[PDB]
Amino acid sequence: GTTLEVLRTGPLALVEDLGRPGLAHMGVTRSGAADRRSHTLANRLVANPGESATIEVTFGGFSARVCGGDVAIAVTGADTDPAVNGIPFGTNSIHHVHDGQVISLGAPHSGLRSYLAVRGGIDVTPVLGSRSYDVMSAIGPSPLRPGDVLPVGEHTDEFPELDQAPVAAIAEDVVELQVVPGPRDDWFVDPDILVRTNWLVTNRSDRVGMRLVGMPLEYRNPDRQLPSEGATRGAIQVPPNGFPVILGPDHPVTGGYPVIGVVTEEDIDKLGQVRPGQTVRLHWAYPRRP
Amino acid sequence: GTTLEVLRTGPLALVEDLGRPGLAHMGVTRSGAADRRSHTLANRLVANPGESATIEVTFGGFSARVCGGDVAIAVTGADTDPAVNGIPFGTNSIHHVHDGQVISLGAPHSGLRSYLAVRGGIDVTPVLGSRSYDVMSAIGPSPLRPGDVLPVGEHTDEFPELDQAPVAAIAEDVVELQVVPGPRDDWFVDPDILVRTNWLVTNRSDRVGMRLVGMPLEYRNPDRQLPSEGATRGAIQVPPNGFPVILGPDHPVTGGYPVIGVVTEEDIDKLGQVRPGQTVRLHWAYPRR
Amino acid sequence: STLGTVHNYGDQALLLEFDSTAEVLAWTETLREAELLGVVDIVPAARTVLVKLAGPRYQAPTRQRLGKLRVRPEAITHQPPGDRVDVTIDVVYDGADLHEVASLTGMTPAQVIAAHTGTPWRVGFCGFAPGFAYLVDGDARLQVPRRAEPRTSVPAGAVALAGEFSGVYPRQSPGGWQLIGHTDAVMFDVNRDKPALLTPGMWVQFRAV
Amino acid sequence: STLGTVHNYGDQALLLEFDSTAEVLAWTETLREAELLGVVDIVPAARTVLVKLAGPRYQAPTRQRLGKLRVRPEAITHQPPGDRVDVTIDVVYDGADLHEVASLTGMTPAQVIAAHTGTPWRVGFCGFAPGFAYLVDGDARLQVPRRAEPRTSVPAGAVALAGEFSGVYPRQSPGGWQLIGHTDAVMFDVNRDKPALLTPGMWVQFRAVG
Ligand SMILES: [Cl-]
Repeated sequence: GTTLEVLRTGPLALVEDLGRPGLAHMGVTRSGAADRRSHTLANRLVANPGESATIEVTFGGFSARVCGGDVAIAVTGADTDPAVNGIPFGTNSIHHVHDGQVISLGAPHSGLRSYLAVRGGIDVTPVLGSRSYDVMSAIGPSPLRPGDVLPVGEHTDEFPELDQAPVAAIAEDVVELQVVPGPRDDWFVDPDILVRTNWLVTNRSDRVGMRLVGMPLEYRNPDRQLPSEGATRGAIQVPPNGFPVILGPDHPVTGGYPVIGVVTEEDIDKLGQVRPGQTVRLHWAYPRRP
Repeated sequence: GTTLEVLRTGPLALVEDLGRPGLAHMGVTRSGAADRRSHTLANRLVANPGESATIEVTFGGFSARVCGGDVAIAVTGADTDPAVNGIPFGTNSIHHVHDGQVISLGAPHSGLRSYLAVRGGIDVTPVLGSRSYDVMSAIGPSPLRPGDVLPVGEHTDEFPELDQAPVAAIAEDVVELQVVPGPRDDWFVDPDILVRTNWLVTNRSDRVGMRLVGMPLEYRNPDRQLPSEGATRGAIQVPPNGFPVILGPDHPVTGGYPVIGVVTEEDIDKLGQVRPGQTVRLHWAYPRR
Repeated sequence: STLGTVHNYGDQALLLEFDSTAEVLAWTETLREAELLGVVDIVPAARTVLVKLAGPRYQAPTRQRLGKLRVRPEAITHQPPGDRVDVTIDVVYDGADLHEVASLTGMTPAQVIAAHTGTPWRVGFCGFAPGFAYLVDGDARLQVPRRAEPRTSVPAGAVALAGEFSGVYPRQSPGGWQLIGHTDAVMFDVNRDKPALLTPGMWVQFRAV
Repeated sequence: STLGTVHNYGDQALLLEFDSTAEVLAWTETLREAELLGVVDIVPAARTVLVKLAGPRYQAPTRQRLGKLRVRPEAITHQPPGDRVDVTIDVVYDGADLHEVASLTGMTPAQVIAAHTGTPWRVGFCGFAPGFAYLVDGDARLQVPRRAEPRTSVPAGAVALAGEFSGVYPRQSPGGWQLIGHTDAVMFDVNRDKPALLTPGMWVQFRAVG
């Protein structure tokens, strides 16, 4: 049927969905969209089931041509001024694209990841029940390249274009995050450094984790090895160098670094919109105690 | 005549050229393209004189429609996979666009600034003899907006097109920069820390200065005031907080902060391609004494 | 017995602390069998169990339910019950570090192979890469430290040792473990009905070929 | 008189050091008159002159040419000839630091205004911002130190003092100078035939609004 031909990708264009939960027994991480709220919205706008895959675009710059029929699309997350044959259409809104037309996302100034949804979804072959690409293990559909032809799944042309809840703007400079203290905050000489430091986000940040730099967190016992433990996205690992890492959707199932704190659920999607060079400020969700 | 109608800009699209030099006597900085080599390259590819204005695009995402005739263009600097009506044509190559077609730059993964040149140049009105926009004093053609109509200057039709020397790829993470020590390296307790630190580039960086963060450089006399002195782009200022700032094209003519070192001419244009969150490593061009 | 320390791991997960891998594997079974509301995954590891929940609302109700759970002492096992193993892995003992392991353990290469093949191993936990299983409860004489510097490339099917663990590298990758041999068994295959050959709680027997 | 320290300022400029503004100004004219090959700009400042060059190739040859230069006058002027002042700037003396300047100079606010308006100033050099002129040769009694910490915002047209200088802030900006009043005169206008109101060498008279 209908396909999307990738003309240009930008820095990183991935097929993403809800991921592959419950697979730790085989060493497979959940993966999925880095900003779940934006991904879910893109799919709701085009009336897709919530399982449908979208294209997660990093720093904008993604272009695709429609072939074989008309499509309904939506772009959420970072505002890239999306256009169809040069005519802008607006982020967070359904847009009808005709056979032969070019969907083009620009470059955002605020935020990092945008989600392109298409009614019927990006119908690539699932891997371990998910169409999500896992950056670390390389499991799922390969990162998109120019020349790739993506199938659009089956759908009914008629659907209700429902009134959606307004979208909160993405933080342009300082990102404030709530952190549940622990479980290994006792490993650090002064764990409160975490919550009084202007942490800078580096260009080494990816879907495995966000790398922060600032005043290093020193260990009480620097040679102490933590037995490997299960991790989650939003967990703040502190490697021996003392520079915190906030785990992303592609984090490995287990890790060997002490976790000082874990970002609360409400603030986890904010991480998917933090650009390299931005400042992150952390705050305890509730006081820590021995 | 022929024009380019701006459809979309991306984070920041500015008209830039070689700047307005020689204006210190009126307190006006030179300004101009943050990456002079790429800017001059884009003009040479279209056989423009070096003085012709280009569009300096930040983080890509710039789109323009051609009206009133055909144009010869080139895109240099950060590789944004530029396209005409969605079809890519390649960075560092002359490309011919027809009346009604859309030139579109994508988003780079490496580098920050791209230069769109057009044969005849971006013929906006010069301000103090330059078509460069100065972000600090707001002197020059205003930052581009959707709806802006940019005139294409008059030009002859000289064919064939001259082949240019290949371009080295832009540093993807760690940028290594050569620095001439001084003149105020004596103001710092350990100036050598400058060349042993992984400096991180903040999102507060702009054409006025690149802001670096790391272990602060301490002053030997913290309350000492430096009388204002002439500055240049590539000069590394150390404000009282000890976080170095590498001055860009839009730095004011004079500054009050001690300069620990100045980036060499060979490496000054690399500064225009450093993205926020990247690592900058500095090295003495020759031994410090 | 009852649970020890139960940390809040953010607002939608719980990290249960244990003194041994055997306890981690017994409480994993107890938690799996409890079929707790809102549980997305149960992650056993060296000395802990991570219970991942569907949302913050499940945290307090799970903590309460967890307090009423009990593990039988019998379920905490260090040898296979009935000596019966789940899978047999055939290994060619031609590893690069076989002679080094011998020197470090105070054994001959013959004794190293015999110890590795003589005592079955339990898959404690998965980590590092899909299909990479950290094996425990094998011959304690084999305890050897990690390599000073990791190798750039270790082959796919490399049978190795580090600390109290044994493990099989699923694919070609960098690795710092002591290499004693190799297998032709497919550790991980995305198209296979059971993608990972080794699942936590399983008993493995190594066989020399 | 010969040059003092000549620093390499990167690989395409030279920073000349001087003990006084009078020497900076004398050397600026000497350099300006020498019309040296590859010189893009000559940037005088309080105690230095920055000579900007067209490329690294000009650095060592310019250093050599600089060594052959001799300060042309040695005899200078600090009074307007014919008593004709080039421009008169009208000032409302309502500055935030007027009372502080009075305390520091050992004068009353009335004497501060009278000293500022009583002796004409010469525009020595420009810097800081477009149209910002560093004024010299005014009443020496007005010599006051810079503020401990700079202000976040000083209004456009702010008439100020620091060290041996007086100056008018052309636009709203941060500033560490001592503020004595304000003017409605346009220091800088890009569309005016002479963009900057004050050019080096011009004589300025300040006049109190009232
Ligand atoms: Cl040169």
